[PDB]
Amino acid sequence: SVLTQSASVSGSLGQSVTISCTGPNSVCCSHKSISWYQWPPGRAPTLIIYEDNERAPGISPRFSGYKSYWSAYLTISDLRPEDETTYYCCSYTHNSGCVFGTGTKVSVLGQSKANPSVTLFPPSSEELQANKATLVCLISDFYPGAVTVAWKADSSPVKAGVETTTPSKQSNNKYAASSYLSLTPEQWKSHRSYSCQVTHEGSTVEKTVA
Amino acid sequence: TVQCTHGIKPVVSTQLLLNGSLAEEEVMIRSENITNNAKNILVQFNTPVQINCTRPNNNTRKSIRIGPGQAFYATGDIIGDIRQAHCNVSKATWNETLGKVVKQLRKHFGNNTIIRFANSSGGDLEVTTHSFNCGGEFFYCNTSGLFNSTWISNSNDSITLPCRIKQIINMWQRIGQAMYAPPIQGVIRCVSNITGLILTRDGGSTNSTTETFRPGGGDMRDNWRSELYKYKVVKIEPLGVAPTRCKRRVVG
Amino acid sequence: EGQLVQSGAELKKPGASVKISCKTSGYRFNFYHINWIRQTAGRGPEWMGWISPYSGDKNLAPAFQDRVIMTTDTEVPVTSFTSTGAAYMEIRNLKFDDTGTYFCAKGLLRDGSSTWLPYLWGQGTLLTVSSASTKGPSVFPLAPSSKSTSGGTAALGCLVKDYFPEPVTVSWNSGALTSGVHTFPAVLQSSGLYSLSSVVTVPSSSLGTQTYICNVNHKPSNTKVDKRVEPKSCD
Amino acid sequence: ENLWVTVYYGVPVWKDAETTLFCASDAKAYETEKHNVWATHACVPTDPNPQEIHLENVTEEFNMWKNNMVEQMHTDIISLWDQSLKPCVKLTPLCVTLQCTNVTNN
Amino acid sequence: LGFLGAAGSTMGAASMTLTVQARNLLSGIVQQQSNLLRHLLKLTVWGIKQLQARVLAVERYLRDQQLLGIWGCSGKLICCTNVPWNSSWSNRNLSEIWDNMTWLQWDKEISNYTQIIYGLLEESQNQQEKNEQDLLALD
Amino acid sequence: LGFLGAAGSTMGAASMTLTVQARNLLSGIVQQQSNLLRHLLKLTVWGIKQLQARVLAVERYLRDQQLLGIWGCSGKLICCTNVPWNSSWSNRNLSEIWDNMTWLQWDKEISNYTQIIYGLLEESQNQQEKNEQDLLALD
Ligand SMILES: *[C@@H]1O[C@H](CO)[C@@H](O[C@@H]2O[C@H](CO)[C@@H](O[C@@H]3O[C@H](CO[C@H]4O[C@H](CO)[C@@H](O)[C@H](O[C@H]5O[C@H](CO)[C@@H](O)[C@H](O)[C@@H]5O)[C@@H]4O)[C@@H](O)[C@H](O[C@H]4O[C@H](CO[C@H]5O[C@H](CO)[C@@H](O)[C@H](O)[C@@H]5O)[C@@H](O)[C@H](O)[C@@H]4O)[C@@H]3O)[C@H](O)[C@H]2NC(C)=O)[C@H](O)[C@H]1NC(C)=O
Ligand SMILES: *[C@@H]1O[C@H](CO)[C@@H](O[C@@H]2O[C@H](CO)[C@@H](O[C@@H]3O[C@H](CO[C@H]4O[C@H](CO[C@H]5O[C@H](CO)[C@@H](O)[C@H](O)[C@@H]5O)[C@@H](O)[C@H](O[C@H]5O[C@H](CO[C@H]6O[C@H](CO)[C@@H](O)[C@H](O)[C@@H]6O)[C@@H](O)[C@H](O)[C@@H]5O)[C@@H]4O)[C@@H](O)[C@H](O)[C@@H]3O)[C@H](O)[C@H]2NC(C)=O)[C@H](O)[C@H]1NC(C)=O
Ligand SMILES: *[C@@H]1O[C@H](CO)[C@@H](O[C@@H]2O[C@H](CO)[C@@H](O[C@@H]3O[C@H](CO[C@H]4O[C@H](CO[C@H]5O[C@H](CO)[C@@H](O)[C@H](O)[C@@H]5O)[C@@H](O)[C@H](O)[C@@H]4O)[C@@H](O)[C@H](O[C@H]4O[C@H](CO)[C@@H](O)[C@H](O)[C@@H]4O)[C@@H]3O)[C@H](O)[C@H]2NC(C)=O)[C@H](O)[C@H]1NC(C)=O
Ligand SMILES: *[C@@H]1O[C@H](CO)[C@@H](O[C@@H]2O[C@H](CO)[C@@H](O[C@@H]3O[C@H](CO[C@H]4O[C@H](CO)[C@@H](O)[C@H](O)[C@@H]4O)[C@@H](O)[C@H](O[C@H]4O[C@H](CO)[C@@H](O)[C@H](O)[C@@H]4O)[C@@H]3O)[C@H](O)[C@H]2NC(C)=O)[C@H](O)[C@H]1NC(C)=O
Ligand SMILES: *[C@@H]1O[C@H](CO)[C@@H](O[C@@H]2O[C@H](CO)[C@@H](O[C@@H]3O[C@H](CO[C@H]4O[C@H](CO)[C@@H](O)[C@H](O)[C@@H]4O)[C@@H](O)[C@H](O[C@H]4O[C@H](CO)[C@@H](O)[C@H](O)[C@@H]4O)[C@@H]3O)[C@H](O)[C@H]2NC(C)=O)[C@H](O)[C@H]1NC(C)=O
Ligand SMILES: *[C@@H]1O[C@H](CO)[C@@H](O[C@@H]2O[C@H](CO)[C@@H](O[C@@H]3O[C@H](CO[C@H]4O[C@H](CO[C@H]5O[C@H](CO)[C@@H](O)[C@H](O)[C@@H]5O)[C@@H](O)[C@H](O)[C@@H]4O)[C@@H](O)[C@H](O)[C@@H]3O)[C@H](O)[C@H]2NC(C)=O)[C@H](O)[C@H]1NC(C)=O
Ligand SMILES: *[C@@H]1O[C@H](CO)[C@@H](O[C@@H]2O[C@H](CO)[C@@H](O[C@@H]3O[C@H](CO[C@H]4O[C@H](CO[C@H]5O[C@H](CO)[C@@H](O)[C@H](O)[C@@H]5O)[C@@H](O)[C@H](O)[C@@H]4O)[C@@H](O)[C@H](O)[C@@H]3O)[C@H](O)[C@H]2NC(C)=O)[C@H](O)[C@H]1NC(C)=O
Ligand SMILES: *[C@@H]1O[C@H](CO)[C@@H](O[C@@H]2O[C@H](CO)[C@@H](O[C@@H]3O[C@H](CO)[C@@H](O)[C@H](O[C@H]4O[C@H](CO)[C@@H](O)[C@H](O)[C@@H]4O)[C@@H]3O)[C@H](O)[C@H]2NC(C)=O)[C@H](O)[C@H]1NC(C)=O
Ligand SMILES: *[C@@H]1O[C@H](CO)[C@@H](O[C@@H]2O[C@H](CO)[C@@H](O[C@@H]3O[C@H](CO)[C@@H](O)[C@H](O)[C@@H]3O)[C@H](O)[C@H]2NC(C)=O)[C@H](O)[C@H]1NC(C)=O
Ligand SMILES: *[C@@H]1O[C@H](CO)[C@@H](O[C@@H]2O[C@H](CO)[C@@H](O[C@@H]3O[C@H](CO)[C@@H](O)[C@H](O)[C@@H]3O)[C@H](O)[C@H]2NC(C)=O)[C@H](O)[C@H]1NC(C)=O
Ligand SMILES: *[C@@H]1O[C@H](CO)[C@@H](O)[C@H](O)[C@H]1NC(C)=O
Ligand SMILES: *[C@@H]1O[C@H](CO)[C@@H](O)[C@H](O)[C@H]1NC(C)=O
Repeated sequence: SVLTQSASVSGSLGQSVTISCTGPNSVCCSHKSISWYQWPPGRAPTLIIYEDNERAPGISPRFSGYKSYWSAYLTISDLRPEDETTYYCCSYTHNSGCVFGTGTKVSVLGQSKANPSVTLFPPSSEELQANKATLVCLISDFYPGAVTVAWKADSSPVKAGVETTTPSKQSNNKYAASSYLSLTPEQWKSHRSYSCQVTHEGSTVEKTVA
Repeated sequence: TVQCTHGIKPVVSTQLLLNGSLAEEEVMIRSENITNNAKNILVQFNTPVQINCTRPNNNTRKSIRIGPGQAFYATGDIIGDIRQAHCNVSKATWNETLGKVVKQLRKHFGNNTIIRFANSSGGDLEVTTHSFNCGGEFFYCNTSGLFNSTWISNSNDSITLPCRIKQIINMWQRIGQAMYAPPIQGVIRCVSNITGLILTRDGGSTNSTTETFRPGGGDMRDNWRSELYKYKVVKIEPLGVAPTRCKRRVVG
Repeated sequence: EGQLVQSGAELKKPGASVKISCKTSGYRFNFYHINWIRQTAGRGPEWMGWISPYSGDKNLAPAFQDRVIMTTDTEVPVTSFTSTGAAYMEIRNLKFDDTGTYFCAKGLLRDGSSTWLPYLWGQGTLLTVSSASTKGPSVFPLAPSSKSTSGGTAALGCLVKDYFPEPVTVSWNSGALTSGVHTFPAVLQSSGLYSLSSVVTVPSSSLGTQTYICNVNHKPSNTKVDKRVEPKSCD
Repeated sequence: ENLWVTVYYGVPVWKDAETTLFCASDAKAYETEKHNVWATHACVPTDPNPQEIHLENVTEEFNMWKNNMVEQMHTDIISLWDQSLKPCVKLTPLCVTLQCTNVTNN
Repeated sequence: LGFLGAAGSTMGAASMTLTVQARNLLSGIVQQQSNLLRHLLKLTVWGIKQLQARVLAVERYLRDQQLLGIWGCSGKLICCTNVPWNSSWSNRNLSEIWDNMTWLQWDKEISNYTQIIYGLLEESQNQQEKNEQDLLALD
Repeated sequence: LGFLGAAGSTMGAASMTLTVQARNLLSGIVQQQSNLLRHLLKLTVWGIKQLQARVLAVERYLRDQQLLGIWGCSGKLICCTNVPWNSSWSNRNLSEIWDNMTWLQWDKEISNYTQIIYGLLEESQNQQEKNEQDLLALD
């Protein structure tokens, strides 16, 4: 994409944040009108700004903007937690189509840190029939969205059963994630006890069951 | 939004319509409510059939005064052998028109099943026959000869219809005052397209095996509904108010 | 105002080609344009092309104007101001770079300053252009890992391991229970087999009289087996 | 934004209503044979040019059984028929005992 | 174009023409100056329907044209008013209505309080405005 | 307020409202769009009285509204004129009439030469004033 956005920007609650997008003369915004989009990854997107300053119907006046001789901008006022997602932009004329941007990672800081309700999950009686070892764990509402993967298999080091997978944004606008275990039933049954390691800066209250 | 409808002829007809309008697609079927066996059924063709009728009687005019200025016009003495009035229908042309309807009716009545046509069914002698006016004398033709065949599961001969004539009439079930149509002196011949139809019930067969539709032009207003299905009048309201960031001079 | 819903999950081999559909309702399908935009794994959503249901003039991007031809039929009116319609989009020759999520979205306005931009978006369709073959998933119960149930309410769920391709969701018997249940995102093993988990936030009380059957509906495999949780338990 | 109201005279909007219509037809019976029961001695002449506009984008709903143009049609013909019989010879004397016979059974 | 030619088009297009509707509103070729010209009783059913239709013709035209005169807009086809627009009527924005609703739809959106707008219309533009001469007519 | 609500109040009050009388002057709820809607001869005595009353309705409205058009006052409800007031009409003073006579009394005070005022009214405001463009319309 022959366009650049403001990449990663941060902001605090009850405050404002501004994101820039610009490009060269071919896709320039000197004359071409500009539109903006809200886009939760995977989820269905939402339009916010359609004709430069004018905001889409139903959209709160929380959003503003302006267009200059060389770039266009988006002003989000009174940051609430919902704003923490990805935003894009598209340039166009009346008869042409959209030319989308590259992406803008927005993080809303100043939030209260929530303690995740963590639970280990052991294998079932129907899982041993299949001879496939898998063990997971859950975390939710633990903002900021920072994670740490660690497992103990009978106090022995692990490098194959540890699967560091992608975190996801919860529907409650918080974060969530899960880790998985890929092993063979022989090395699996040779270790009967197991421990769960969740490095969450706070009090030493983590569930640990065999 | 035409200012004026098309050319509508007030064809006083019964059971079968004449000189009407037909859309281009295969025959149309209109019901206020299909499946309410009771409500009648209008039928628009795509191509009209030609039916010609003629009265062979040679009526002489006998004017006899009944008081001053007034003169009753009685049937005189007939000239020539007595011949019954008749209607010709191209049997070839009729068989296909009756077929296209059962094809359109297929998708509206129990899909593929048995569709029969019976003679009128009950009623009075003047409403169960194809009544109409022609040249001034009023014909009543036996329709039982047209609604007797039944097809289901996927120079030239010409049908003829017997017709009797009535001179005493009061139409639209109007019991107020009747009129005497004087006999038309000379020869009679009508040649009008037949474009529409009128059908009725199969009694009250609760679900079951098959469906039959017999003619019954019970009312006269449905005849014009065969000409007015596409029209509707509306009231223009030229006054509209809308907002815009525009105001006239400040003081005045 | 009317949910334009996209029918999808259709995915085939690279180069096979496929047609996607989007069912509309709740608006005059006649004169709003309908757009096609996708986001691939390498980010950067790319607009495909716009098309007008009236007249039929379309302008597709030059990067796809040689291999993508989209067409659309007419609509059946419901009222004077609403109608139901549908749009199609045909593509030819594809590779892994063409994998991603695809959206169809209604054109914003009925005017001349700006219409080509979308407004109301479809539910989206996940396309997989992977050379790997179709595999039915494997259902496994979720063990009763002890959790606080003060008030007589506790969470549970059912686990899914090793499936492919495309993700799917978890439902319940006869619906009813949709609020306050949380199934977790899919996972990609280093082996290439996907997996996922579900965790329900409803009163569990004591296991037995309540319903604990989790319902799963799926892909090429479809569904027939919906397993419950095994009874032996702690506390 | 200080949005002000503005008036527009001639707005294309309509609401379903049924008013009284009237007759139209050009040169028909005229001199050779007139006195038609329907067209009377004079109907307002139809314009030789018919005006039809293909209203675009519009999807108005029709109803042919609840339409009142057919009922206006019905009561017009009845009142039109009775007006064409009212001034003529009444045959009240025709009610006497009639002695009748067949004809040429032979 | 044509009579109601833009009835289905956007409100911006009906704003652009508009006269074609206003012109063909009072007189018609259909009326065609009555009389047969070219039995001697014109009491026929046709004459009754025609005359009662010619009356409601000007009765409906003058009922609406009387409204334009009490708003100071008699001489013109589109006049601006000094009545501010009240947000409770519609929440939509300037370019959101003129390019997305069409008039046919719009008349149904205001028909609830349309009479209330008419009441406020006589006041601000002609009850006060025509009165404001008192100070400015002569000092 | 109300129709003729200020008929008995001073002329200054009728000057203040005035529309309520002008509004309910052409159309009425009483007319109520005729027809029974919801025997087939509408030649009844009632239909004759109604239609002849609907005619004189607009016949009297247009006879007075034609007078407003030939005075340059068609678009507005109260317009000023360029005819000087002649003292032979009334000897009373500015605040003496508007606060002490009421309109009902006033119409009887001018009814003698009221037609003469109307004659001079067409002249100064529209016979000369509309003509004065000759020099000013273009030089
Ligand atoms: C009811 O039915 C009607 C049809 O009767 C439907 O009407 C359609 O509505 C759609 C809605 O989008 C229109 O779609 C586009 O309209 C664009 C209009 O742009 C004009 O206005 C903008 C500002 O509003 C201006 O900026 C444009 O350009 C101006 O400024 C330029 C400089 O930047 C100048 O150079 C220029 O001279 C001008 O001053 C412009 O004035 C239009 O651009 C777009 O065009 C696309 O389709 C075209 C189809 O044919 C159009 O163009 C050709 C010439 O190419 C003309 O001859 C035609 O008359 C027609 O205008 C195509 O040619 C172009 O290449 C583009 O692909 C779209 O047209 C439709 O125009 C409009 N219908 C018709 C008949 O075109 C209506 O939608 C429906 N119902 C409802 C309620 O929606
Ligand atoms: C609907 O109903 C109406 C009812 O009115 C029908 O209209 C009627 O039609 C019939 C048809 O038969 C007409 O009858 C005709 O009468 C005229 C006039 O009468 C003169 O001739 C009579 C002759 O006798 C008749 O009957 C004998 C019986 O054998 C026959 O042989 C004979 O041919 C006749 O048909 C005379 O009796 C009558 O008397 C006076 O003149 C006589 C003249 O000489 C006649 O009789 C002698 C014998 O005496 C014969 O030799 C000689 O040849 C001749 O016949 C005279 O002798 C006698 O003394 C008297 O002076 C009249 O002269 C006949 O000319 C016709 O032949 C026929 O009979 C009705 O008149 C007619 N109705 C009216 C209005 O009068 C109508 O037709 C029907 N609908 C249809 C289908 O149209
Ligand atoms: C239904 O019944 C009616 C009533 O009969 C039929 O009407 C008549 O039918 C006949 C036969 O079809 C027609 O043909 C012939 O018309 C000839 C002309 O007569 C008319 O013009 C005459 C002028 O002069 C002509 O006749 C004189 C002799 O008087 C000649 O010298 C001269 O050269 C002309 O030929 C008028 O004088 C006359 O009044 C007529 O206006 C008739 O001459 C001819 O008569 C023969 O047939 C008669 C029986 O019809 C018979 O009585 C005579 O003796 C003679 O043999 C014949 O009438 C008529 O034109 C026709 N009209 C009228 C008013 O009579 C009608 O045809 C029938 N429908 C059917 C199925 O045919
Ligand atoms: C039973 O049905 C058959 C078949 O339709 C009829 O035979 C047709 O009879 C019709 C009318 O009786 C004839 O129809 C028309 O004739 C027109 C005459 O030409 C011009 O001038 C007249 C008089 O001014 C105008 O009224 C007319 O509009 C024309 O300007 C043709 O020109 C017509 O053809 C085409 O144009 C018209 C214009 O709108 C269209 O409406 C037509 O659909 C068409 O496109 C038309 O042909 C016709 O000629 C006869 N033959 C055929 C095969 O149709 C029987 O008369 C009919 N019987 C009855 C009483 O119903
Ligand atoms: C004008 O034309 C009509 C129609 O032709 C005639 O009406 C017919 O008149 C004849 C004679 O009057 C009727 O025939 C009679 O039938 C009698 C028995 O009828 C019964 O059974 C028959 C069937 O077998 C049924 O149709 C009928 O309804 C009855 O149930 C016979 O008995 C008659 O013959 C002789 O004896 C009787 C009784 O004593 C006498 O009255 C007779 O005069 C005769 O001596 C006779 O055959 C016939 O039914 C009537 N209609 C029909 C169906 O044709 C008019 O009579 C005729 N008028 C003139 C003046 O010609
Ligand atoms: C202009 O403003 C007027 C109000 O002044 C609007 O009038 C409304 O018109 C609508 C439609 O004609 C009315 O809807 C009603 O529909 C009834 C059938 O279903 C209704 O009830 C169902 C269940 O009822 C319960 O809940 C409702 C909630 O209000 C209660 O009122 C009941 O008592 C029950 O507790 C609802 O699920 C359903 O949505 C319907 O409300 C029918 O029987 C009624 O005759 C009526 O048609 C509505 O009632 C009217 N207004 C009010 C507030 O009562 C008008 O639409 C406005 N027009 C525009 C276009 O602006
Ligand atoms: C508008 O202007 C017109 C004039 O153009 C005014 O018309 C006057 O109207 C009044 C009332 O209708 C007329 O009054 C008359 O009354 C008669 C009865 O008594 C009259 O006479 C009595 C004695 O008469 C003698 O003196 C008078 C004085 O003028 C002489 O005319 C007689 O010839 C006698 O010599 C008087 O005491 C008494 O006051 C009356 O005058 C009656 O019989 C008449 O038919 C008439 O109604 C008056 O005559 C009219 N004008 C003139 C000058 O004659 C009209 O009122 C003005 N309207 C307004 C409101 O401005
Ligand atoms: C519905 O239509 C069917 C035919 O599709 C019809 O059945 C046919 O009816 C006719 C007339 O009744 C029958 O024809 C008769 O056949 C008998 C022998 O079976 C002959 O004796 C008859 O001849 C006499 O009558 C003829 C006139 O009808 C005279 O022309 C002749 O000289 C004789 O006097 C006559 O030919 C025919 O057999 C049946 N069957 C078939 C298959 O044709 C049925 O009646 C119709 N129903 C109704 C109520 O319309
Ligand atoms: C059309 O766009 C205009 C703005 O150009 C919208 O008008 C403005 O709408 C916002 C909507 O939030 C109003 O904000 C207010 O926020 C407070 C927060 O407490 C809330 O209580 C109010 O109900 C309202 O939401 C803003 O005041 C308003 N401005 C004015 C005076 O018009 C308009 O709403 C948009 N139309 C729609 C709904 O699409
Ligand atoms: C109605 O009565 C009329 C006669 O008054 C019958 O009309 C005639 O029908 C025959 C059918 O073969 C026609 O024959 C052929 O017509 C074609 C043209 O269509 C012609 O090219 C052939 O040379 C041959 O004449 C005949 O023309 C036709 N006459 C006219 C002028 O219409 C008619 O058939 C009767 N209706 C029924 C039920 O058949
Ligand atoms: C609009 O007018 C209504 C009725 O007086 C009132 O309730 C509403 O608050 C007004 N809105 C504004 C602020 O224009
Ligand atoms: C008023 O006009 C009348 C009639 O022309 C005249 O007699 C009278 O003197 C005038 N008064 C003045 C000076 O305005």
